Amino acid sequence: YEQDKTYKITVLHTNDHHGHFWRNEYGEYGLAAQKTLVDGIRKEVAAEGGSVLLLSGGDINTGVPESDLQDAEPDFRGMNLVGYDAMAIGNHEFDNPLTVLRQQEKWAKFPLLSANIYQKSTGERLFKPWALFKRQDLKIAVIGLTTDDTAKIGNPEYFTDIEFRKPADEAKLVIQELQQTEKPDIIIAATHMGHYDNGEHGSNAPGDVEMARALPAGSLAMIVGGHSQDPVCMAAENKKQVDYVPGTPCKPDQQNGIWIVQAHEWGKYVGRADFEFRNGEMKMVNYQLIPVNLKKKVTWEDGKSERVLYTPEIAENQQMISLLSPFQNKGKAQLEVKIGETNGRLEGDRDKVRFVQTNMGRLILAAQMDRTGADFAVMSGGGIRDSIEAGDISYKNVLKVQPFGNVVVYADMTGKEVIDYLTAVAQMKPDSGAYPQFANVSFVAKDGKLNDLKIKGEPVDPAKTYRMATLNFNATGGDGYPRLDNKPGYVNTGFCDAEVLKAYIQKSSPLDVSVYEPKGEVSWQ
Ligand SMILES: [Zn+2]
Ligand SMILES: [Zn+2]
Repeated sequence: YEQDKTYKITVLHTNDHHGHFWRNEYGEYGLAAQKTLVDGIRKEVAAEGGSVLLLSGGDINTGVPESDLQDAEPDFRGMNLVGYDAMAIGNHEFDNPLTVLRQQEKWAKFPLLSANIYQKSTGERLFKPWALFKRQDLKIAVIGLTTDDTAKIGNPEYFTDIEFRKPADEAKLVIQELQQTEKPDIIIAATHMGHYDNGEHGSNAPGDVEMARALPAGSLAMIVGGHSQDPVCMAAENKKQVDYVPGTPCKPDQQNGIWIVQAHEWGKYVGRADFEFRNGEMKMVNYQLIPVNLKKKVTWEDGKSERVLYTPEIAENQQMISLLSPFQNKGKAQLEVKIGETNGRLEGDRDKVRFVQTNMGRLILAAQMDRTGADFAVMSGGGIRDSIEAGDISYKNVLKVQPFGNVVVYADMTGKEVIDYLTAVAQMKPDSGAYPQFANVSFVAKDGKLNDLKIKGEPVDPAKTYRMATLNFNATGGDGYPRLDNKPGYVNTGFCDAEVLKAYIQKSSPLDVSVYEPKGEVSWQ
């Protein structure tokens, strides 16, 4: 670079896109509006003599039925048009076989990076560790890192000869390699690890904060995050804002001279970090999260509702609409499949699933027990994302109930472990995502103790073995649930939640909702 010259570099970033190539039903986000917003920033920055780098934190896959059944092709092709420069591989990039991810690398005109994923038998990386970019006369290196929880979280069949090494140890080696060979002026890490307040990861694998602390001071200009699905806006030192408002200022986190940013999810925001480079120094001038046609739900006293833009409308780029429309129609044609029927509504509403036992909880858990041969089951009410109306059931309806690509697991445990496990789970309160939905369990919860506890209408025998079904999420500590993944009787089946529910509905159709009707088997006080 030129000695003493001040350079302008804008880093644009998104993460956890999760199939949101199209605007939602309220006209929010979508890649068409993202394209207009990004095009306008490129033009403004170019007129100032600056540079733009557009990065993704990964998890493009899974989350919208139209996208899922097309293996995120519209998302990857849309990202080429927005003009993404690099992407970190996320854990949801492993929801599909490795061959599908290879085809996503063919569709993407930008590299999909991960330095820490290795073939066990050969000791070779499966992906490119980093990519290099020339911006003005500056050399910028982008490193990709994936959470080492991936194999633990996903389908085990996909990881037999694959290992996810500790991303922080891998980042140290990659930084040192780059400093010794390519000598970039700027190093950025695009990651899919998550942001945890003060590095308090809990049951999750260590994330961004912990990694930034372990690295040499300021060795990375920034960590472009993802995974945790949070707008990284600090309320105080080592504390992110709870319930961040779109359009408000966003103070990103800084740990050991390294900025840590995240742009929430679903293309809702484009994060913008404006930096100035001079003589090796990188200084952040401004940081913002730009809403992408986000709308506030406004409810009048007469009960009438409307959705209103927080900021002025971003027009949808027509070239993006022409690219995406055929995939939106193809996605719909693929979703036009009747998988079964129900004689009644299956209650999946938030104000029900997080408060009381519902027939949708019983249906999902019946599907999970049937696939695993389980005696009983439990799941977080927060894992039930929609209802199924009376009548015909489409694959789309099933995907809306279970949209996250969770995996079905089971654990064989003693009656004593069953007693201890259900006692801790019964402590989860209503009005929370952690509120438990049970199947084949009955008790009267009183003073943190379970009375008349039964499995399949029978008292729990401590010596007896019982199989419980749940999701990978809960089994690994999700929502503060007791860990099952470290128990000897644990088995991760690899089966997706939506596929298990779909197939069970198919073979049990027509559903008689009376069979799934909760009758106060579990109660508190
Ligand atoms: Zn993730
Ligand atoms: Zn995610």
